[PDB]
Amino acid sequence: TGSRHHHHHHSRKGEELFTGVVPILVELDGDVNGHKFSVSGEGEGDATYGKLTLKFICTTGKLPVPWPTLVTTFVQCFSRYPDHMKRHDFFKSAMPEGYVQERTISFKDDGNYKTRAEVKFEGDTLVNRIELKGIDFKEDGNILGHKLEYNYNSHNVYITADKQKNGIKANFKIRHNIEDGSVQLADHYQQNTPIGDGPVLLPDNHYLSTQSALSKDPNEKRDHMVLLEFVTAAGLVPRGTG
Repeated sequence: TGSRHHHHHHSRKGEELFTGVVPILVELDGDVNGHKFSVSGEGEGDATYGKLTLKFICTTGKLPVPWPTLVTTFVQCFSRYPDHMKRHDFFKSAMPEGYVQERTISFKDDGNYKTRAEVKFEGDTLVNRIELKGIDFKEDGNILGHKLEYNYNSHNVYITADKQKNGIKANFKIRHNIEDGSVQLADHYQQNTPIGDGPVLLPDNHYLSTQSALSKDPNEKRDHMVLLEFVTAAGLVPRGTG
């Protein structure tokens, strides 16, 4: 462990839904400092390799916030869990019913995003639908000001069980590089709970190694973001807990 103890597992099946390439659909509805907007994203995910590719488009015009600050909001069920960690994959165990993912992302010396999302299967598509609300932002800050570089760093997201809610918790800091050479910080507080009633896997302490790369699509007139990612679970000693 390290911040939470696991309450045993005993519930596999959703696991089987991720053996092949699975189509992803992302839908976000947001309001930041009164600035309403919407975003749609589509792509593929292959948990077998912890790989996912997604393209996002702000369908309401110009994105009110920097594309990078929305990366974490825009499907950890696609992480690659090694064989010796299969009994610790909460995200896949909750499928197809899925799970609710809630976060509070606080930007140092600035506003904060508040997000609630439902990730589940609809047909053969893994869907992440989100409602985002941000407040107390500085209309001149780095967010509403678009002073962040169009890039992303690698991060480690630590996961701990939350037996009290039959789900998991996660806390981590995202480091966004500012054009001005500095770095904007974003504190993430995450909470995931299953949507269904079936049994789910509560994990022992471990983390997700996340690697991301952002790009643009020249043949795209709309404000967008192309995302490539590799996610693999780690930090767990074979045949054990903690």
